[PDB]
Amino acid sequence: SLGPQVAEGENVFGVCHIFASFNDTFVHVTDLSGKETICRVTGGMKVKADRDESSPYAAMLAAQDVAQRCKELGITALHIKLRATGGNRTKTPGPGAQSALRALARSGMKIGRIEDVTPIPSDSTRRKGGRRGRR
RNA sequence: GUUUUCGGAACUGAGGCCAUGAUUAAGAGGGACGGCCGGGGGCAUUCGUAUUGCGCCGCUAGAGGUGAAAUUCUUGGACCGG
Repeated sequence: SLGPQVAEGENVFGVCHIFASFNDTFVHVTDLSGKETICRVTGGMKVKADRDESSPYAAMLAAQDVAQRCKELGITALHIKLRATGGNRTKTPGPGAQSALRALARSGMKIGRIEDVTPIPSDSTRRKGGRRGRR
């Protein structure tokens, strides 16, 4: 759990793919290449009920865990790349993604880039649902 | 008997003369011609993420889904990331 860079010299970069659906939120801290992930905590693994898994409360400690999980490695600065469900389905991020990065910015994680990596299509297939829709 | 002037019909030649014979170009149409215009058509071609699937790589206990749940997938490594 040792980083070769000195702490007061600069800040080591990381990246967390904040993915929030409308039933769960994923906080996935990976490396910059994205090929060597560090840890990935969800929103339903911190609440013992399917109700509050997309809730702001289940994601405001899910950053209090994954930041603690990455303080000892030498990492203090991250990128955040928002991504909703996307595809043919909805594109607005889940409600806890607001409270997700607000939790860790107060939990002690420095902030670098903020961007959107939603899977917006050129043109998807026929979206799930009847022609009359979810009536 | 006959041919005629004589009256009719019929054919043809040289003609003469006519004020010698054709309204207009529909704020109707057709066709041309011109520069263009357009998600008109047909054939061919080229692209785009997404979805899904498969292989590898990562790290994992849940993931999906729901007003709420469960059916379902999941240490046989799903989900999530490359």
